[PDB]
Amino acid sequence: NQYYGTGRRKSSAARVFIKPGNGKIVINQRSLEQYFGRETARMVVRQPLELVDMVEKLDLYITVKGGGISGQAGAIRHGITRALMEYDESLRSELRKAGFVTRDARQVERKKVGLRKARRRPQFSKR
Amino acid sequence: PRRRVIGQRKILPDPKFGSELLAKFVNILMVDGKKSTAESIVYSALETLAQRSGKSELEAFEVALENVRPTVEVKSRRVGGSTYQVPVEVRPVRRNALAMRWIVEAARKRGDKSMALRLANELSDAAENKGTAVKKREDVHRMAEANKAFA
Amino acid sequence: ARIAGINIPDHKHAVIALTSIYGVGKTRSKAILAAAGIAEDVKISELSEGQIDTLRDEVAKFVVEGDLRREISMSIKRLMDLGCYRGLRHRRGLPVRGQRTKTNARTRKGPRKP
Amino acid sequence: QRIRIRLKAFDHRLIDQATAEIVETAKRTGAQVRGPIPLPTRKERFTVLISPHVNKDARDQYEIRTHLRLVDIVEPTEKTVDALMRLDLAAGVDVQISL
Amino acid sequence: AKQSMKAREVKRVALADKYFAKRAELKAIISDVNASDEDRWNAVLKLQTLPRDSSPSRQRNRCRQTGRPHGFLRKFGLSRIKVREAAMRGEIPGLKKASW
Amino acid sequence: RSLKKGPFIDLHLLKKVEKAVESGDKKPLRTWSRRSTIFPNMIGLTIAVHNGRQHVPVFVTDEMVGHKLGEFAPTRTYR
RNA sequence: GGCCGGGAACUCAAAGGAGACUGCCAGUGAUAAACUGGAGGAAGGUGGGGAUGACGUCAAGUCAUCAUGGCCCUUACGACCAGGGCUACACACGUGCUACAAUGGCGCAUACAAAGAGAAGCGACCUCGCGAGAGCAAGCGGACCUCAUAAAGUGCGUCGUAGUCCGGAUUGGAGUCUGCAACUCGACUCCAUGAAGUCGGAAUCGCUAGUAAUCGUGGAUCAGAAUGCCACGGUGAAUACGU
Repeated sequence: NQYYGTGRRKSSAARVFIKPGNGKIVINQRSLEQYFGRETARMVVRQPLELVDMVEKLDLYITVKGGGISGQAGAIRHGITRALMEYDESLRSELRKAGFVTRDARQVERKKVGLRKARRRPQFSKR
Repeated sequence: PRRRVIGQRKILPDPKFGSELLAKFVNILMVDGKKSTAESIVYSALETLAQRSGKSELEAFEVALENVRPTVEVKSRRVGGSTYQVPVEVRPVRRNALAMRWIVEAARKRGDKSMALRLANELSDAAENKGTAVKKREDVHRMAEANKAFA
Repeated sequence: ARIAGINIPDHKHAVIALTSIYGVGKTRSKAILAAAGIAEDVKISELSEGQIDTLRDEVAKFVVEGDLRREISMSIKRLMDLGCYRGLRHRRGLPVRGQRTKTNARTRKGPRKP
Repeated sequence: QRIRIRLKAFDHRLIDQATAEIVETAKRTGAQVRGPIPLPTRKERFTVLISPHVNKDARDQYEIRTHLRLVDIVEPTEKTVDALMRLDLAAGVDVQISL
Repeated sequence: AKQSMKAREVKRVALADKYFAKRAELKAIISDVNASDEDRWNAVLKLQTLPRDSSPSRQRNRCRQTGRPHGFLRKFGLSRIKVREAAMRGEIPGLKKASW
Repeated sequence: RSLKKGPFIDLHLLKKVEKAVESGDKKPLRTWSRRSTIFPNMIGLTIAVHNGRQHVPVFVTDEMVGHKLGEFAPTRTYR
C-alpha cells in the first residue's frame, strides 16, 4: 500500500509517496546526496523522520518542481508530514507541536509605482 | 516603538553541531545573502582552531567569548542642555550580541591572507586575553567606572 | 631576459610576462607561445637560450615599440596638418568621438581650473 | 473524422452560455462529445499618466482579460455538420471550427 | 496639432502606398549577391531619384482624434488622455481598472 | 558604408564633376551635399560647401580621398 | 525517452461552492463596552498586499493634447523646400551606473524559476566567418512553434597583497547592420593603448520580514537607438531596553 502527500512552499510543489521498509529515498530519479549539495537542505528534508523514530523503516518516492533549493526542501518536508499523518493518524500532536503541520504563507511582494522596489524610495533633498 | 510588543524570531540550529549560538554567529558574519560562504569560513576557522588548543570547538568558542562579554555601559542624557554619561547594566542577550559583533569587527581589520585565518588568529588571541576586542571591553569598562557619580 | 629591446620579468608565467612589450596583448601572447611550441604556465626563469631565440624569432613578425610609436604619431600628425573636424579636436584638446562637453570630459581636460 | 471548436470571449458568463448551447445541440443529434476543457486565460496590462502636464507619478493601471474554451466532436455526421453550420450565437463570442 | 501637419501625414501615406513595389525590386537587386556589379551601381544611383516621402520611415504615429505626436498606444490608435476618457465613459470593450 | 555596397555619392554632383573634368577649367562648384564621399577624379578642383550660412571654398588635395565633404566646413562658432 | 498501448488516481488548468465570526474556555472590569491568556484549525483578533482621497487651503500647474470670452496679423505672426541647430563649454547643483579587490579575478564542467511578446512579425536544423553576422529554409495567429542557455551557486586548478592576472576613461587601425542617407550626430564586433581611484571634510538619505542588501529575466515607445520607467522570480539578515 501507498501513503500520499502534497506539499507547497514559495513556488514549489512536491508529491510524496511512502511505503514500508528499508529506508531509502529517491527524488526525481536521483539520490539525496546527488540532488542536494547543501547540508541545511539535507537536514531539513530529514527532520520529521528523525523526530518520529522511523528513520530505517520506510521507503520514500518523491517528485518536486518549481522554485529553487530552499523552497523545494521546505515543500518536501511539508509533504512528508502530511503523508505520515495519513499513514498513522496519531503523530499529529507531536508534529504540530514541533511545527511542521503549518503552511508557510510568505511570498514575494510586488513593485509599486513611484518606488524602486516594494519598500525602497528614491533619495530626497530639501533644496 | 510606542505601543507595540515584538515577539522573538525562531532560529534554526547549525547542521554540523546543534548550537543556535553558532547560527547567530554565522548570521552576523554573512554579507549580501551568501550563507554558504559564511558557513565555510566559520567551519574552517573552528577546524584550524581546535588543533591549537586540544579541545572541542564549542568549548574553545565559549572560552573566547567569556573574555569579551561586557557588564556595564554608558548612555547619553541631555535634559539640562549638557551631555552626561550614565552607567547602565547590560542583559545577557545584549552581552552575547556585543561580544560577537566586536569579535568580527576586530577580525576584519587584521592583515593575514584569508578570512578564515584572520578569524582563527583573533579567536586564539582572545582566548589568550589580547587583541582589539579585549581592548574595547577594557575601554568601555573604564568609561563606565569614571562616571559612577551619575548613577 | 631581453626580447625586443627591454627586460621582461623572470618570476612570472610566460603568457603574463610577454605582455610587457608595447604591442603584445593576451591574444598575441597566446598566439606566439602556441607558434613557438612552449607551454603557457612555464616561468621565464626555467627556459633555455634556444627557446628564447625561438621566441625572439616569433616576436620579430609584428610591429612593436619604436615603429609602432612612429606610426601612431604620423597618423595623428596627418590629421592635425590637414585641419578637419577631428584634427581641430586633437589640437584643441577636446574629445574627438562626439561625447558630451557640458559636463564631464575630464580625461581630456584635466583637473578643474577655477 | 473529428471536429474541433475554439471559442474566445471577454465575458465568461457569455462564453459558458455559448458552450452549453453547442454541447446540447451536438448531443441531441446523435454524436458523442468530449466535455469542454478550460484553457489558460490571457491578461494584458496598460499604464498611463493622468495629468496633462509635468507630474510623473500619478498613473493609472488597466487590464483586459480573454477567456478561451475548446470543444471536441469525435464522430460527426452530415446532419450534425448541417445543424452546427446553421446556428447563430451572441455578438461577443468568437468561434472557429476546424475539421 | 495644426491643420498642415495632418495634411503632411496624408500625403506621406499616399506616396508610400504608390511606390511600394519599385523599391522592393531595387533593394532586392542591391542586396542579392553575385550580381553584375554594374547593375548594382545603377540601382543605387536610381533609388535616390524617387521622392523622399515615399520611404515608410518618414512617417510618425499620431492620435486619430487630436494629432498628438507623444504618448501613443498601438492597440487603440489614441494617446493616453483620450484613452482614459473613453475608458471611464465605458467605450472600450473589456477594459477596467486593475489590481493584484 | 558596408563594404558590399560601395561608397555613396549624389547623382547631380557626379554629373557636375564629370562635366567639369572633361571641359577642363572650372571656377568653384556650389554644393549643399555634405554627405558625398570624395572620389579620386576630383583632385585639383574647388568645391564650395554649405555650412548653414555661407559657402566655404575647399581646394581638393590627394590626402582627402575617402573623407566626406562635410569634414572641411565646420558649423559652430567658438572663441 | 511519457517514446507506444493505455489510466482519470496526483501535479496543474478555470467555473460553482465551504471556511474566521471575538464563534468556544478561564481571569480582570460599572451586574457594561472592552482587555490579557488557552483549545482546536491551513490561517486569530484589520491573517498579508492593492484599488478607494471628506468640507476646504496654496489667484498652486497646464490657453503647446483638447474646448472656449476678449485682444492682435492677413502678398504675412498663414504656405512648400535643401542645409544647419536643439548634442556648444572657463564653471556651479540634483538624480544614477561602474570601481577602488582574496566573502575576490581568470580557465575548465554541473543543479534548481517566474512572469511576458509574435504576420510589413518571432526565425529553429544545416553550412560559412576568430567575431558582430551571412546563405538556404521547417514551424507558429500559439498550454503545441520561436524569442530562450537564468545568474549568484557547487567541484577541481592558478593568481599571493602588487596601482597587481584589481579598474576599463581616452585614443590609433580594420569591420557588421538598419535606413534614400550614419561628417556635424547611431548601436555592436576584432587587434592594439591601459587614465583617475588604495573606502571619500563640513553636511545628509532609505529601510521593521520574505523587508533591507545582492543575482539574473521580460514589455511599452520603436526602421535603428536604455545605466531611465513599468513588471517577474532565486539567495536572505541585524535591531526595537524606551518616549
